[PDB]
Amino acid sequence: HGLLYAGFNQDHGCFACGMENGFRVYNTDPLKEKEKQEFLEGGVGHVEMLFRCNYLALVGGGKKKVMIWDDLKKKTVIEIEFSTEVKAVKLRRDRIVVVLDSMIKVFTFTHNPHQLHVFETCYNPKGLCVLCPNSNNSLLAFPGTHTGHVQLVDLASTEKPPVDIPAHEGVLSCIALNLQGTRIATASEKGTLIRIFDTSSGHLIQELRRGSQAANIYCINFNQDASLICVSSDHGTVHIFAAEDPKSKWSFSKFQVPSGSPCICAFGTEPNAVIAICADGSYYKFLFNPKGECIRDVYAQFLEM
Amino acid sequence: AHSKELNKLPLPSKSVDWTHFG
Repeated sequence: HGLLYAGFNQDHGCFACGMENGFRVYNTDPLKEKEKQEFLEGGVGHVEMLFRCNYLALVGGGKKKVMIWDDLKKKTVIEIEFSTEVKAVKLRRDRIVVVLDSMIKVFTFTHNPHQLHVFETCYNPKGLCVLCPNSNNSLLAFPGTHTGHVQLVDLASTEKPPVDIPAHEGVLSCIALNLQGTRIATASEKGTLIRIFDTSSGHLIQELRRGSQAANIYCINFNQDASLICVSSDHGTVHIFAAEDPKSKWSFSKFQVPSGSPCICAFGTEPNAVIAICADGSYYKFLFNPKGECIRDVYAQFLEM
Repeated sequence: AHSKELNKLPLPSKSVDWTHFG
């Protein structure tokens, strides 16, 4: 397969793949291969995009070196190395955020980056972190040291005290930020309850339940208007909830990818579309009706295009 | 002074193509 990583960009319109020979960048909806820059030897385990520009953040095989790659110039322009392993990298026009197993470091997007802030987190081997790219919102959210709590920080007005949200009681397994940067979704390791909070307040906007059996949550994502939300769990299972109606606690739709491989989920071009990128190189598009039933159903192998 | 500003600006502000992938 060669697939080591897959992740959506900030508008979920594109998704990039880290491969053992290099990286690939795809268009989410419709599916199309935009770029495949092989010959990058090392094995890319994390790719971060800054919308549809030319800069990509790549984490090598050793996971100790963050490399910014200018696809226009076809070369590495910035290289930040770390003594510990890099778990994730988040990008924005003026800041480069690097996720470590114990802390979050914010650098500048200059030729020689300048570490601006250091935030402490709990043990974060998943690399949980979200960063609003919107120009009017430089919000950064990461697991706090309090097991189950989320800490929010405005990267612009850093002097303001952070926001400690007592989200869950166990170890956090997934976090998600809406496109507008105003609402955040949380999930514990039990994976039975999903909670959405306000990033500017810190109150439970809505709590949703996916099932009774404990499952490990993989990916969570809002839509544009933050009215719907899709949650992926084990065996490629995706639940689609409604977020702006307290009269709904369950998911109005639920599907499974044909291969049953775990996947990441995000909404597509059509307002009733949900895209699922599975670990086995599978692409799955799901169209639902207002009641939740399936209408169309597209499946393909994106790594073979 | 212009070159001084450039080397002290974010790389997306200097060399970028926000439609490189679309």
